[PDB]
Amino acid sequence: MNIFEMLRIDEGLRLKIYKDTEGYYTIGIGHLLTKSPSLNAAKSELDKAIGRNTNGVITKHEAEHLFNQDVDAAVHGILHNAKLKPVYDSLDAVRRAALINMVFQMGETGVAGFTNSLRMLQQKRWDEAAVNLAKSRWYNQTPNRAKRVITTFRTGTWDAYK
Amino acid sequence: MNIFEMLRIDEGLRLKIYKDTEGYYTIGIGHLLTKSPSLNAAKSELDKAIGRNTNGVITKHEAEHLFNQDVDAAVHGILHNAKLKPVYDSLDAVRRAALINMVFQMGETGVAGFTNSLRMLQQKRWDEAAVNLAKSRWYNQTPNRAKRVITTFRTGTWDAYK
Amino acid sequence: MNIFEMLRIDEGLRLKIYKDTEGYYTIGIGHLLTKSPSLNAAKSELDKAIGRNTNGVITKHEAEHLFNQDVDAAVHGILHNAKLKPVYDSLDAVRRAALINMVFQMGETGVAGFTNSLRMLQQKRWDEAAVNLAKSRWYNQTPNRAKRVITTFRTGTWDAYK
Ligand SMILES: [Cu+2]
Repeated sequence: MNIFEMLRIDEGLRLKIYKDTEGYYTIGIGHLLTKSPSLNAAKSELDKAIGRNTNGVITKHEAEHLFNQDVDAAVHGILHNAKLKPVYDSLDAVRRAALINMVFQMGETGVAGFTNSLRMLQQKRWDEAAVNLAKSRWYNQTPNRAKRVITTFRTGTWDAYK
Repeated sequence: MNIFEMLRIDEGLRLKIYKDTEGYYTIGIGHLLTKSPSLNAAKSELDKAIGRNTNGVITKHEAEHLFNQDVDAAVHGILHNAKLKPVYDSLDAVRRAALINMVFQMGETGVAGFTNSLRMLQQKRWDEAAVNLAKSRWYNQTPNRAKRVITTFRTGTWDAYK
Repeated sequence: MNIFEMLRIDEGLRLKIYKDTEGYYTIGIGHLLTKSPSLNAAKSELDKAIGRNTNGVITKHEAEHLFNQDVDAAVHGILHNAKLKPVYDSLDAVRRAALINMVFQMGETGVAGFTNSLRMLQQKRWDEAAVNLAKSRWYNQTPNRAKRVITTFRTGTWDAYK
């Protein structure tokens, strides 16, 4: 198990352009294409990223192309963030994946807003962080895409994934 | 062994644009580019599929790009075909590959024309189907690309491939 | 171990356009883009090779795209060269990688200029070749990118790589 399979399971794979939980055009493994209402704009953006006329359809491999890039961006955002780097430094390989998972889903700024939880994670207070993270809007709007992630912060194992 | 390696062996790999058994421009693993006599048209079509100026030459990976797509198309054609779906449902994992193999080579309509053989396969009559499939024009025009496939319908093993 | 990992170690991976040991724009695993002083020209050349607007940045996979092509070109250059083919024929699997390595780095013409060493390699004179190859400008300008390669010609093992 690793961050890729972890997100593969949490996000899932969709090989054709679709609207997300906010009506935003998305594809592959949770990759946002545009906030524009235009499907042609979504197709235009996908074509530039992939490098060919896709007409809104891609392969499992091209989904991994956008996937590796997105994961790297999430990790990069964590390393150059003052509020996230100390937390990332302190964590173990497994809980580090859970952090990247949240940033992948919400972005670095959004995750850096969990003042309490980030403090509790830094201080190995696993249960307090889990309880606090359940209270979030993040959990309310997406309880399924989040349930496993919080359990991972609690246990430090991959048991919620297999 | 699987459908990919099965077709990899039956079709073979060609990394530059070539004419097939009917004079049609083809590339990679039996991928038809165009029925047009124009090589520039074949190059034009390849460029659109791959996503770059190839000038008639591709890599082993880009051949797999067209390969996965073609295999998926063959499977899709079988699942949404009334004459093929019952046959596919009834067959075992190995003989299911042989069916996809024929559709890959001939298309769903062409394979659905083997009324007798499809009936015999549905009724586990392995030898009767093999005998009938040897009588076909499919076997006459391409005895080599077909010999293994028929043997697989007969035995239900991968022995003709290794 | 193989030629790919051998070059992966000797060349290294760089995912953004950079200047080489002569000021030439390069990317991935030692792939030369252009001798032009223009970065836009380097970007223009990269875009044509990869097949998308990269703006000077590529993925590990796209670096492997250029990598496989470059390795194949080096091997092809050896097989169709009168001065290199006899040497390649005579060598063992491991020392054959070392030859491809030099051609990858210098080109077929540049490697075919080592009259003495090529003769000594053809005659299994391992130590004489190593001594001669250390005297070269190739070793002086790039002692690190060369040290392992010469040691491989000497020993016939992968010990300098791991
Ligand atoms: Cu690829």
